[PDB]
Amino acid sequence: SSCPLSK
Amino acid sequence: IQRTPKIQVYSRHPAENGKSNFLNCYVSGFHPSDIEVDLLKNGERIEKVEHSDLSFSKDWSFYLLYYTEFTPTEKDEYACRVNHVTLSQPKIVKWDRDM
Amino acid sequence: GSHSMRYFYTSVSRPGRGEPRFIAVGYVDDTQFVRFDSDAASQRMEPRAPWIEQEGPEYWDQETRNVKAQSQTDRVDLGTLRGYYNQSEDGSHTIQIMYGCDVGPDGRFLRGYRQDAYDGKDYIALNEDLRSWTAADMAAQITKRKWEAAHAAEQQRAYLEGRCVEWLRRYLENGKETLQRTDPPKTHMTHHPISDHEATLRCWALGFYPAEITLTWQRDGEDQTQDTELVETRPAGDGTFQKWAAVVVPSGEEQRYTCHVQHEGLPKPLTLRW
Repeated sequence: SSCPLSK
Repeated sequence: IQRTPKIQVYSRHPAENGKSNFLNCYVSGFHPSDIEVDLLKNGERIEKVEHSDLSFSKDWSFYLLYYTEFTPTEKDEYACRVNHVTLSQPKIVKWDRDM
Repeated sequence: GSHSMRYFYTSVSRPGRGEPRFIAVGYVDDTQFVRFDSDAASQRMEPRAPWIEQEGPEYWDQETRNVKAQSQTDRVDLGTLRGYYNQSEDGSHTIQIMYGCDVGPDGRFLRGYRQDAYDGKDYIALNEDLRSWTAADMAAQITKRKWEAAHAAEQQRAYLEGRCVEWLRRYLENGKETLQRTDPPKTHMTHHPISDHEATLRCWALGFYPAEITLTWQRDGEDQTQDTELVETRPAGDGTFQKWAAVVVPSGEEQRYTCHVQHEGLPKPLTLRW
């Protein structure tokens, strides 16, 4: 799995 | 914007009275994810029913499989009860062994 | 042939009733292999295929960290998107995220994906070039600007072209018995009178893997597509799938009809005739 980013 | 479940009720293998099998209720094409699905044996809720983990299709609509071990018989009548915000009342869909 | 790895995240606000729920699943082609549920007791990413169980603790600990940080991220974003759309704090809403990669027969990178929805609708997507973003609306334009400034695309691209594809190859090799087997459909026909003059012909495909299949009915060699009832392809529950196609036929004229079955596991397409 991949790592988060904020909206 | 909401979408009402498509509902399929069926057995894992073609059904033979006296042979252990799985009763499946597959719900798909729905939004939102919040839903209750019960399997009924002669109008009565079967207590131990498992389900798949929540996933969704390329159109964002959710899908789930509810299932239980069962040994069908001539007289035992099975159905699937789907309770969703799009349905004014729970939809009961009954097991037809050729669908 | 070609293969995919896809992760699907769903986060749901429940106003008044505490923190949002976050669920995560991972798939390689049509086989699920992991899950995470923020409501469950383990608070761990869990195996759901036999072949992923051989990953050591450091794999599980990292994967659990990733989904937890995602669930937390989605928690903040659920609030932010309520702001952007001027929504009350009383409604339930939903963020969904799909990402992943495809590889070819030789194992090389084919493509990568990352797409986000809000309440069941397109919100923002990474373009096939892995460099730019498509916002569905005004709210998502704001997100897009944050992601441009933050260079989010570069970070996403590095994952999709690297780690995503490496682990997909690894899972394909470690699960090759199940992941690279094709299960052909087992076919038969059913037949039920509706009337003295009309009857259902139903063509069945069972126990096939992967899910992709085509079932078509033909009269005298001519496609019947408008008069075919088709059900969605459905899981049997054991890793394989099922589908059927039915036509209503004049009693006596069944021999004119042919069901045609196409699937990867079939050397040749099947023809069935009642």
